[PDB]
Amino acid sequence: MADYLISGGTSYVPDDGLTAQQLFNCGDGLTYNDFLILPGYIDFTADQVDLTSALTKKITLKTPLVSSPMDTVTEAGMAIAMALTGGIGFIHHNCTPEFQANEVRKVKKYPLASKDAKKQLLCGAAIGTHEDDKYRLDLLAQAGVDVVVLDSSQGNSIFQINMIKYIKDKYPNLQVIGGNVVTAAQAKNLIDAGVDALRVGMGSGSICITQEVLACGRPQATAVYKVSEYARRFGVPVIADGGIQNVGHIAKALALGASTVMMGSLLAATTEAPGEYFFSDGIRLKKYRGMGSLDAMIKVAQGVSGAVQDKGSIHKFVPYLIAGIQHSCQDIGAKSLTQVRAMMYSGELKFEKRTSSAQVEGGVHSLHSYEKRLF
Amino acid sequence: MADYLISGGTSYVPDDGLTAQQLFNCGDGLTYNDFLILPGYIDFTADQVDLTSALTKKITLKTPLVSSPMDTVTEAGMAIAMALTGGIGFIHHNCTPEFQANEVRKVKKYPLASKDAKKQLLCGAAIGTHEDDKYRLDLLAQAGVDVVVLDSSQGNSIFQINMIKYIKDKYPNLQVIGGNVVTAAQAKNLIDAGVDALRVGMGSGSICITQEVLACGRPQATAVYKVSEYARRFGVPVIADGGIQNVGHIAKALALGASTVMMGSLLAATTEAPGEYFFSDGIRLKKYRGMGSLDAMIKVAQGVSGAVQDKGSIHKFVPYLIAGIQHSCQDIGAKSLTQVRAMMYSGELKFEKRTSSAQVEGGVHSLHSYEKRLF
Amino acid sequence: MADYLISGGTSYVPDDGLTAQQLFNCGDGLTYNDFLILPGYIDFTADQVDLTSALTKKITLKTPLVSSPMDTVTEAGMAIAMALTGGIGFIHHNCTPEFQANEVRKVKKYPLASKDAKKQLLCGAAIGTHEDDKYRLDLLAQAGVDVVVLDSSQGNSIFQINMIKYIKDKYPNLQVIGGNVVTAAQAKNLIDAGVDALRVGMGSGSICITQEVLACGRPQATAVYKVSEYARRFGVPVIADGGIQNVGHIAKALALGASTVMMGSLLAATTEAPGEYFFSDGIRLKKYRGMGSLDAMIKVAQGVSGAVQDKGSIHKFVPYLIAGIQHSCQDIGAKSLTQVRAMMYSGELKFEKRTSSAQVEGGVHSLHSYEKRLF
Amino acid sequence: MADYLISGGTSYVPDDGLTAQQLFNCGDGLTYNDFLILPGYIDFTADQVDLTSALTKKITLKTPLVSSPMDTVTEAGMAIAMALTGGIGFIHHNCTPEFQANEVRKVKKYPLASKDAKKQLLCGAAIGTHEDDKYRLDLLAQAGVDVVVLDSSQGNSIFQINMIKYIKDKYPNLQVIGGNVVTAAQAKNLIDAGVDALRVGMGSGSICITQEVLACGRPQATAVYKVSEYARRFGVPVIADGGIQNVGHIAKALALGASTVMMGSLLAATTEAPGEYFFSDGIRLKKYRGMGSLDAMIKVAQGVSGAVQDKGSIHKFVPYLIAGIQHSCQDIGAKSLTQVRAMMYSGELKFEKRTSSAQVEGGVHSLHSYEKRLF
Ligand SMILES: NC(=O)c1ccc[n+]([C@@H]2O[C@H](COP(=O)([O-])OP(=O)(O)OC[C@H]3O[C@@H](n4cnc5c(N)ncnc54)[C@H](O)[C@@H]3O)[C@@H](O)[C@H]2O)c1
Ligand SMILES: NC(=O)c1ccc[n+]([C@@H]2O[C@H](COP(=O)([O-])OP(=O)(O)OC[C@H]3O[C@@H](n4cnc5c(N)ncnc54)[C@H](O)[C@@H]3O)[C@@H](O)[C@H]2O)c1
Ligand SMILES: NC(=O)c1ccc[n+]([C@@H]2O[C@H](COP(=O)([O-])OP(=O)(O)OC[C@H]3O[C@@H](n4cnc5c(N)ncnc54)[C@H](O)[C@@H]3O)[C@@H](O)[C@H]2O)c1
Ligand SMILES: NC(=O)c1ccc[n+]([C@@H]2O[C@H](COP(=O)([O-])OP(=O)(O)OC[C@H]3O[C@@H](n4cnc5c(N)ncnc54)[C@H](O)[C@@H]3O)[C@@H](O)[C@H]2O)c1
Ligand SMILES: O=c1[nH]cnc2c1ncn2[C@@H]1O[C@H](COP(=O)(O)O)[C@@H](O)[C@H]1O
Ligand SMILES: O=c1[nH]cnc2c1ncn2[C@@H]1O[C@H](COP(=O)(O)O)[C@@H](O)[C@H]1O
Ligand SMILES: O=c1[nH]cnc2c1ncn2[C@@H]1O[C@H](COP(=O)(O)O)[C@@H](O)[C@H]1O
Ligand SMILES: O=c1[nH]cnc2c1ncn2[C@@H]1O[C@H](COP(=O)(O)O)[C@@H](O)[C@H]1O
Repeated sequence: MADYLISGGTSYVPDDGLTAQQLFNCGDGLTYNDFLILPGYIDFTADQVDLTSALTKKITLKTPLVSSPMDTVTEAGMAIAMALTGGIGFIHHNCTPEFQANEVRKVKKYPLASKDAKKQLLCGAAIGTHEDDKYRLDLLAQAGVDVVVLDSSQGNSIFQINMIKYIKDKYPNLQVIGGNVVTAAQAKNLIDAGVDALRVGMGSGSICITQEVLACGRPQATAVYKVSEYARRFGVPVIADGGIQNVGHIAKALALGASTVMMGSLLAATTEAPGEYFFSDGIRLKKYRGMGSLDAMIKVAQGVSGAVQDKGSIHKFVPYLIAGIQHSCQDIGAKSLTQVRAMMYSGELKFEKRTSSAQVEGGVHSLHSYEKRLF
Repeated sequence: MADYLISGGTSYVPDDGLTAQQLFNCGDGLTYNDFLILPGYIDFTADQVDLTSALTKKITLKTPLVSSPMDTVTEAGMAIAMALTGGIGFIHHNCTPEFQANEVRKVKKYPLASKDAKKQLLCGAAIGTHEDDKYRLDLLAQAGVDVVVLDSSQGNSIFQINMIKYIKDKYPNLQVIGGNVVTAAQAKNLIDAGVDALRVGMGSGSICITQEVLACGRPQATAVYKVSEYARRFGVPVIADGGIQNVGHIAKALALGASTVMMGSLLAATTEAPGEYFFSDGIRLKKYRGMGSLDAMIKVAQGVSGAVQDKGSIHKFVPYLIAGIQHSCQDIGAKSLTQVRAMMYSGELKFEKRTSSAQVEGGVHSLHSYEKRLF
Repeated sequence: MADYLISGGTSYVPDDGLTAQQLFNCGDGLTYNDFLILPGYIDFTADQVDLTSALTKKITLKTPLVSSPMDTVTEAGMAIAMALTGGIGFIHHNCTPEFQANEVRKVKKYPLASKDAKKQLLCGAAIGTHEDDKYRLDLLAQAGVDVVVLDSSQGNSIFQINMIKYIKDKYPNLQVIGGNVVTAAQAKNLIDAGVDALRVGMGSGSICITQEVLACGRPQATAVYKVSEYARRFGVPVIADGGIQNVGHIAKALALGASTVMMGSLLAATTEAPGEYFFSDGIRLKKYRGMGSLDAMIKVAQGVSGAVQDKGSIHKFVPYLIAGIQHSCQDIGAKSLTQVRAMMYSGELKFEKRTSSAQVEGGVHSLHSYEKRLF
Repeated sequence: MADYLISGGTSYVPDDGLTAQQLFNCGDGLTYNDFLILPGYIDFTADQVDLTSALTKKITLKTPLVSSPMDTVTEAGMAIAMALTGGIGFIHHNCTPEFQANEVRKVKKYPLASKDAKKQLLCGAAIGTHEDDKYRLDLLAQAGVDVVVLDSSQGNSIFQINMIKYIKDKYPNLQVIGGNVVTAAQAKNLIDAGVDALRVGMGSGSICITQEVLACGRPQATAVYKVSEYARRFGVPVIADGGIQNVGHIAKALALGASTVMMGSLLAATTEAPGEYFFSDGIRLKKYRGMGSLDAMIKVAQGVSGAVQDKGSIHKFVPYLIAGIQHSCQDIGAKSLTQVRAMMYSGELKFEKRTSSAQVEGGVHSLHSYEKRLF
């Protein structure tokens, strides 16, 4: 019959909205708040959405959530909690090598939990690009680390490329994550060096002043899309880092091509985060600082020291983030994050820009007073 | 003579401004505050403007105003007042089925008043898409409801399409309104299911945080235009829902293709609205909350609970909205809302964008102090 | 009901094709063969199409056809035949003033026939812009001429403007046609001088070499549209002159805003045209030359002398042109030429460009041999 | 009064057509036949147009016409005739140095005639860029040459720049013309070398096959405009060379920014041109060949050898070219070539493109047979 012979199973489907390709080809510098994802078709419940994601070329997680390698975010307690919730944590390196190795050992000696072949909790750690980081690399490797991230603001350098090749020659079994990068040109040199994943973001962090101090960086949404589009051609996953304020930001970063999301301030002031609580203005809060702030390190500061208010425990906050990601996937019409990215690259997923008035209308407005309770 | 033979009765009419088609084809996400309607020609007084409008394919109202189905906006008293003023009200469903049926019966047992063939006040009600909403549908039908709205944030789903077909097979006399939708693709599935009208808006409500929590939605002006343009091809009217803050917003929604306008916060803190008044900061106010807030309903909140200040009675506020709609129609040069939409689709009505500086100049500015009294 | 209240009587009407405004705003130089008129809706027979048209501000004709003022096209016999068929003829001026006055007197003393208040056939004549043309103007005025055309290749000059004001001061009853012009800038000076119509075309004539000799002119379709759009603002009709090869060209010139069409070679080699027939190559033909050729007049030639083959009598050829114009109007969906121009300016009439391959496909192609017979 | 105070003496002047800047910024490669010049306003007779033009920074001619330095175009007889008519001729160099010096001396020993301070006829000559051209330069300088052209297909070279500096150091009184160039980048190096004029054109000659053989060159109209726009910034005049087939081409080259026009085939087969006449096909003709053809000079030919038909004497042909240039200036509305270029750069002069159908309509068409006589 003609109902099938004209075009097999493909209904008319009216054209409305922009594809990611034409949204990010306007040359404008877009942030997460500058656009939205148009709704699709629903034929499943939100509990049937799969959040399985690739951290690297051969490391798979149950959820796309990762903890940032900072001295006010990730130590053994945070790493254990993130591994148990189905994600992972990267331990910071501004301590001594012996201390970081002991923290990794505490994580390895401990339903959706991320584990290895030996049934131990997965753990990651950060290192620098100086010659003394090779002794630190050896201690982290003997402690049983599974994945390592080369931590830098600008990762397209001779020092990082030399470090990547040294690790690949000495430890062929270790997964190496390069970064930070914000352009396809920077991503090419690191993929050719032999990295297993990429870290994306420059100046987008809540405690980062790099864009005002050094005049270098890029808006986070366009950087994630551009780097992910290039890295997809070689099977290399992208970690979206910096600028996440709510679960809607996480859903946007994943829909633009990222495979996992790394967060700082969102996980700051939680029970498992390093440092103790203190009171001010009648409310509880905890310290949060940038690794490039003068406190954390002739010297030019690229970060600030501050505080965020109490958030509870990650064993109660991560399941809320999971439920929000699944509800966002159900609204757009995809049964998994893999399907979301597949329909994004095929042009089936649609987007729309927002003006300043559109953002004002989208947020809470025109009320005398209100309470904003998330869960 | 040549004054008529060159072009019959069509004067030169200088070309200035943009048509709705070219305003909403720029791909930008426009809100009501982002544009204006250019003035036309006046040959009648504002008292001669007709506001007759279609709620559905076969339900007509004297005015285009509707009350939102919320537990802080519409119960029997609000529905009676809106029906008497020439509009209609949709009773909320977060109560028990027996209670909602009794509230509809109060409205049915009570110059521009919206009435049926039996001369009783018109009344509407909302239902969900779960299998137990069928017993609620039966009680609402026996109570004498005239029109029913399937209440959901994203209405392009298997559950809503199944519910629409069940209602059409069982109650061929009942009018069914689908929604919420913001794209022509979503509107097509519901029009093919057999709906009688569409509800448009997603994340534009004053108490809505859906765009920030789930990253899904669309700016209200472009969504209303795009859905109305598609729904006009099948004789299906559009109800504009969310983001109405003043009578200028109502006039813009009607001029972009909507046939009726739904409002929750504009009618909140009125005498007929549910809940009692209370004092704070030396002024009177009433509670107003989103149906997706934690108070109104593992759980992800999509709304907030708050309060708005006193507004008086709708028997004095609705005639003010009517007078403002008529004055706006006289300024643009149309004798009825039907004529406004006809000249909008023909390209005769013209529009212009506003920059941020244009919005600042358009509002009250450069005064030490002032009093803004509407009526 | 909603079928009328959404938009009164205006059906959806799918958008396809370009309006004249957007076709002639591309900046490209378009000729009649570069575009087509898209078909419309038919609710009448071709015999019900009215071809009434304005020659000037107060002279109306039954058909839009006019004879060019050339010594191989228009004398008393051609003027009588065009007047009897419902059009008009302009007598050439390269003869002596006494001869042209006698030729006008023959026309004045001779169903759709174009006549004056005294029931005599309407007649027109051409003059130059030199001081001796004032004595010629007086003889033509005493002979009873009704309309006069100032014949020049470039009519935006001090000499033509002085002549127009002299005629208006001396003969307030005489109609004056200015030209030739191809731009709105040239048209403004002549409309402000006080002309009653405009003549449009420069270098588009079949016997014209002005574009190759003087590098000045414009493609005929864009020139007619641009001049007619400006002249419409003052109630001044436009005569389309030069480049007409078939009835499809006549229909295009009228649809682009012209009120009448002037033709040379199309009416050449007819029985009523001046000069006798002669044989060559076994077929009959008649001489046709440009007024700027060396034969018709230190000296720079802007025209050529040649010949075209026999065409029969105009009493048999004009009714064929009338039937073709009416069939073209029926195909596009208009009951009169006035309606055609009214729907062209309103944007309801639609157009499409043609590539070189499109013109090859549109003409007769892929045959070994054929006979092309018009009527 | 308001008629002067609103905008002093500046009338409305409707905007229609393109400026040269926006015509040549489309990126398309345009030839003289691809566009036209729109008509302006006439307040003078064609006999009042001044054709005075600058050949170099300090050599002025009565007419803008120059003879090309070819062995079938310019020798003493042609140079004397062009000097007497108000232009100049450049003697070819494919002969011996002694012969070229004797031809220059014949010209120097002989109303609008181009002369020097000593009242002798102006004369020019061509040379190459090899070391042997320095002895030739000395002989030409002693013979009394006034201006010299460095003859090459591509003049942006180290050999030509060295030759220009040698001539400026040795003969500060001699005028030096560089070329050929078609881009502003090439023009900059020669203007910085110290040239007094530029020669523009590459592959546009009637006998030139450089574009098909070497794949290098540029369309002549865009090359003349682009080189003239840049050379105007330093007071350096441009000579337009190649592609001139009629007086309309001459008017276009002058209106696009050139100060003088150099022609080959247009002056070929004239009485004063070198070589004797011969008969073929029943008509008289003379040989014309490119300097890069195998006959005129391991070897790659860039020119062809052929013949063109008889043209009469230049003493009757140059006055025809002068009359045509003056008529073209009167049609566009300028009293001199200086005014034409001034209104071209100010945006007051307007242009329009031509499609292939527009060129077909602009030329002679739809005739059985005709004769095209120019004067
Ligand atoms: N946008 C961001 O992500 C961002 C920006 C700024 C800072 N930071 C944070 O601040 C910390 C510091 O960042 P960073 O980029 O300065 O780290 P880094 O180690 O790259 O900085 C040290 C500097 O020394 C140079 N250097 C590196 N290796 C070297 C070697 N082997 N020999 C000689 N010179 C060498 C580098 O050019 C670098 O600028 C990081 O831990 C990072 O988390 C982040
Ligand atoms: N933009 C908006 O208009 C908006 C957005 C969010 C919330 N709200 C308000 O909040 C309230 C809740 O909105 P909602 O969209 O969550 O309502 P809903 O009933 O659609 O939500 C329940 C969820 O369960 C699923 N579901 C629905 N029917 C089902 C069935 N038969 N079987 C299995 N699963 C089913 C749906 O996917 C839906 O997300 C509404 O009353 C609405 O007024 C409005
Ligand atoms: N595209 C065309 O329509 C076109 C082009 C060229 C020629 N022609 C035909 O050739 C004929 C000649 O055309 P034309 O434009 O040369 O006519 P014309 O009378 O304008 O030409 C005479 C020239 O003398 C000048 N002149 C005019 N009046 C003058 C006065 N009072 N004092 C001093 N100088 C004056 C004008 O500048 C004009 O160029 C026309 O009859 C026309 O039909 C037509
Ligand atoms: N578009 C044009 O105008 C064009 C194109 C091709 C040929 N022509 C004609 O053909 C003739 C030959 O043109 P041409 O450009 O080949 O002349 P030319 O003298 O530049 O050619 C000789 C070649 O030798 C090289 N050369 C030049 N001077 C040199 C030096 N001192 N030492 C070493 N090498 C040197 C150059 O690269 C050049 O390609 C010209 O007279 C010209 O009129 C014209
Ligand atoms: O000092 C700093 N300046 C700028 N960026 C930093 C600095 N320290 C850490 N970062 C980045 O900030 C991210 C955390 O950003 P957040 O989630 O917005 O709070 C980290 O993962 C790093 O990429
Ligand atoms: O909890 C919620 N979140 C988001 N939108 C909601 C929620 N509850 C109701 N809505 C919408 O908000 C509209 C009222 O918008 P308002 O008049 O601008 O305040 C209602 O008609 C619903 O479409
Ligand atoms: O010598 C001439 N050169 C250029 N155009 C001319 C000349 N003589 C007449 N014309 C124009 O040619 C038109 C006729 O063009 P045709 O209908 O294509 O044959 C006349 O009405 C004049 O506008
Ligand atoms: O052999 C050749 N090939 C290409 N161009 C040449 C050659 N010889 C001369 N030319 C150019 O041709 C111009 C003359 O072109 P014409 O006026 O179209 O015939 C000369 O002034 C040179 O710039």
